[PDB]
Amino acid sequence: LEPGHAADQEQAKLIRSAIEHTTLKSVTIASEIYYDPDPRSTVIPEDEEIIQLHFSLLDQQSPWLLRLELDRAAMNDKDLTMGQVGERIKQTFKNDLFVIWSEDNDEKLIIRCRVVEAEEDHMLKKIENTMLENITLRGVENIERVVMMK
Amino acid sequence: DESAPITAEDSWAVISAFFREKGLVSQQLDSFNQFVDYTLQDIICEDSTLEISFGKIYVTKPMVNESDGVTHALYPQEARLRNLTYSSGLFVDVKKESGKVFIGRLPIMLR
Amino acid sequence: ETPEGQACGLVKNLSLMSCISVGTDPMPIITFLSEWGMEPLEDYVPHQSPDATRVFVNGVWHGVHRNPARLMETLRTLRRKGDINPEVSMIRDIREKELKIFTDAGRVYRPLFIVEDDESLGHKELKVRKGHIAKLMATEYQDVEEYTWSSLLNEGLVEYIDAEEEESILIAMQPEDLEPDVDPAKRIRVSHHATTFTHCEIHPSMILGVAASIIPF
Amino acid sequence: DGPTMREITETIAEAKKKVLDVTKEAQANLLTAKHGMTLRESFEDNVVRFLNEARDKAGRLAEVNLKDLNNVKQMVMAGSKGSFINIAQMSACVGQQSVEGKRIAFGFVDRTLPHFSKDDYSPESKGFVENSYLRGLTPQEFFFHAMGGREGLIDTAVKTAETGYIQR
Amino acid sequence: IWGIGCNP
Amino acid sequence: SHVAEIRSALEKGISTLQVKLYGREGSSARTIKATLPYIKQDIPIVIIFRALGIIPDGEILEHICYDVNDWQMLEMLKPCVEDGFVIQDRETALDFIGRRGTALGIKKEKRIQYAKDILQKEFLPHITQLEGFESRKAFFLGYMINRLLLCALDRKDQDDRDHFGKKRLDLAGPLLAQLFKTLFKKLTKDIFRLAINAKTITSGLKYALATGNW
Amino acid sequence: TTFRFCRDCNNMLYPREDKENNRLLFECRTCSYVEEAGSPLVYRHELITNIGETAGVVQDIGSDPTLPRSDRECPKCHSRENVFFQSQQRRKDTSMVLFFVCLSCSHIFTSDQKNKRTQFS
Ligand SMILES: [Zn+2]
Ligand SMILES: [Zn+2]
Repeated sequence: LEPGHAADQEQAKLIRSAIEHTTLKSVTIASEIYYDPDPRSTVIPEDEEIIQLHFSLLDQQSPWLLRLELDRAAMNDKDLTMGQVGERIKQTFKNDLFVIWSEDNDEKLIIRCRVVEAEEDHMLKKIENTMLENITLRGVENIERVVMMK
Repeated sequence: DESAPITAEDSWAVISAFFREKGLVSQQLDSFNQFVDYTLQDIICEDSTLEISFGKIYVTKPMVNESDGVTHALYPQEARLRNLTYSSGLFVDVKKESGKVFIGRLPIMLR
Repeated sequence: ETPEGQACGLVKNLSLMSCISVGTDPMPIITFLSEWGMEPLEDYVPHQSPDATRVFVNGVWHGVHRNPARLMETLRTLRRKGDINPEVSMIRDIREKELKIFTDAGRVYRPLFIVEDDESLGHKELKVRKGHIAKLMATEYQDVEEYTWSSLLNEGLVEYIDAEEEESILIAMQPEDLEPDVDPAKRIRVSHHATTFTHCEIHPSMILGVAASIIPF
Repeated sequence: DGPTMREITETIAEAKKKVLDVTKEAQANLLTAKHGMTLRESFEDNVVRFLNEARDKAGRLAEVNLKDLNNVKQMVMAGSKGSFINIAQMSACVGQQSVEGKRIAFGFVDRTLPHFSKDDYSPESKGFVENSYLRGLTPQEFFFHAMGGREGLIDTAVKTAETGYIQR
Repeated sequence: IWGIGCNP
Repeated sequence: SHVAEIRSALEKGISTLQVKLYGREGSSARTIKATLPYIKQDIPIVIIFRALGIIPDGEILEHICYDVNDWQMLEMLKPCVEDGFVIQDRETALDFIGRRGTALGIKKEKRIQYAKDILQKEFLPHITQLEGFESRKAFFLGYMINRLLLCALDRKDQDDRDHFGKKRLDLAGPLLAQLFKTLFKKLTKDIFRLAINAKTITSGLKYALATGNW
Repeated sequence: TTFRFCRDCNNMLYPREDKENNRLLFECRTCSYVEEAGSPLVYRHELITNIGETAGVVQDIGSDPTLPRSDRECPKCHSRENVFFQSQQRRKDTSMVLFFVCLSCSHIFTSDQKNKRTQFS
């Protein structure tokens, strides 16, 4: 660690999280696909609060919903917020995935996404997989685990 | 008593019983005895053919052929010293001398 | 006992009391199994009979059975009597819902003391008792009925166990572990005990092959 | 003289208690994992350190009791053969057997031998040898000590000649 | 034969 | 990612079978295909059931997944169902197999016939080699799939190849039976041409024992 | 999480959608059979899973000699006759928690004090 720190165990902790590679797979409890046709207006009671909101109207989009549920414990342990994870998914599919998420002071951690006839859930179970396996949230590409020592 | 739990000492009587019955090389004896008594016949029923059909097999006790000669029984000591094979002959009742036929010699495992 | 160089752990030696299955025709058993409630596999509707035990012989799934407990009782009794060949391995894996039988050659097994309650008495005891030992000691002494190793098998006293069946039993090391200060010079032992023992070792020194049987201590 | 014996026996009984207390802990689901280690991994780690430091301090207890006229201790002091470890296995405690760097594996389904119940991670079960060569091993400790035994033999047999080949 | 990170 | 293997032998009384999970976790459509002897493709397990006369998705999954409530295993199978979707009956299933063991000149009749023969005699022969025993093999192959899956779903350990319960030590007897069988197969071969050569047997039995050569 | 089959074919049903009413149907692809969905959940993948943790809890669990037995009071009938086992998942990532089975009553309980389950597996 940079000369002049090295004793600061918490700065070590930070550097650890910045280096250790973590994907969505590392932080996700479960993934589900729902038919949830009214944008708008969810079927999931628990998500009405998060749908509230927006709240916008700023100035589409299938009935199928991919919904991930993230573990707060593994989130903290990797210095990850909702906005960080959210913004990371978002700038992977940029304008062809609609993505929102429950907030950091929200009780459950929840990401919702829709592809912006058929097919199509799957194409979507693929997106699901492209998500868990291949998005990098924090850290460096080969670095699987990082232990601190003194 | 009778009856009457066993002490650890008593193990060895059980063990002597085991070895008195089986000795030290029973997996050799047993395996080969199985082969001769049942497996050998089994192989010969798993054929015929066509009609020629093989029936019952007999295995003779160990014999040497020849010189000579002059087929006579063979004891292990003699087989060992004289560089022979301790074998017995095989014979099969066949369907259309009298009335088996000699098909070869089987090396016999001792005891 | 194993050679020191290349052959290490590849050449092995059998321990003093192991033997090797020689093979027995499985058909009487398969036959018995159906008499005893083994529903054939052309009957098995799983969604409709889920708690059923899968019954396997020599690797064949012959069918399914709704109360294996009773079947296993009888199967055990039959082998302990000599009606099934003692050489035959029979394993019930309860949690796994599988009952597996082996009648083929080349399975390596060893004998152990059977343990039952008793009766009686009672707690659980070995089925060998001093009266059996006497008959052995007295058939030994002569050199009257022969009381031989075979008598012990036939009277359900001792039983052959292969590595597979060994998966489903609990074995006491000393017969003394089947009952209810410490001398400083003794080595420390750990029991628990136990109350659930099905078998007991004849003598632990029996895990050794021929060579090592010669080393003192 | 044990004295020393009483103390060594008690030293081990102590480590069986720290290992028991960590089992109860981890079975309640109270043990916390560290970072980048499983529960089970970090459980094993604690158990192996307790067991090792018990062995260690039991061997130390024996070496202090050896007196100047003690012949083994004289070889040692002179430097002519052998070591702490030697004295310690002989007089105190053989200690933990290990194949592939872990404690004895469940080669039977969830047990190391059929004399144990399933899911038993006690020292006895996984090959801590408690007894010294002096007191002699129990059959279980005997077998596990053979397991550890073989692992070393195999590795000796793999250099002869893996090394006569490097040197060339 | 001694302990983990010593001998087998 | 995983294989379930049987080397089915006969008493008597050879032919290995492999059930393969074409997968790797975090790969799309993990299908299961089986390797049958003589067929030059792995066959989607669903086509095999349909070859054995088990036709509806419902009954095939029944043979494999014995708990109705196990949606997890069930879901590992959808790609298998989609994998054999083009084949909707026993004749089609047989041709599909048949074509993969048969040169392009060969007539439909005989194609099918080839696949029936393979399934009767070459597939799971330790169960049977005869005539109308298709329910037994279907359930057995279902059983293997179950076992493949319970492993892929981290519910059982992969099998331990060093478990002694699953070894066999061959001895004087069985060793001599394999020679004797071969050596009786000459002479028995031969004679299709007094006038029995007794030396066929004596020599080979003695050769193998003199040199240690099996 | 639950599977439906054709009434006629006993083949798998696949999710279609009624567009202009916005509801979920399952159709057969072997005939023209259709039905409404009993639930919008089409699919679910559990990265961190409990299923199979208690596999093997069968009527005859107690006549199993290889299983450890204890004294913990059954939280239902208060009987002190149980067997217990650790978790039957075969993951590295598992806890070391104990599952008990009440031999008098069949009830499954845990030593897990951070317990967020109700029913098991
Ligand atoms: Zn339909
Ligand atoms: Zn209860």
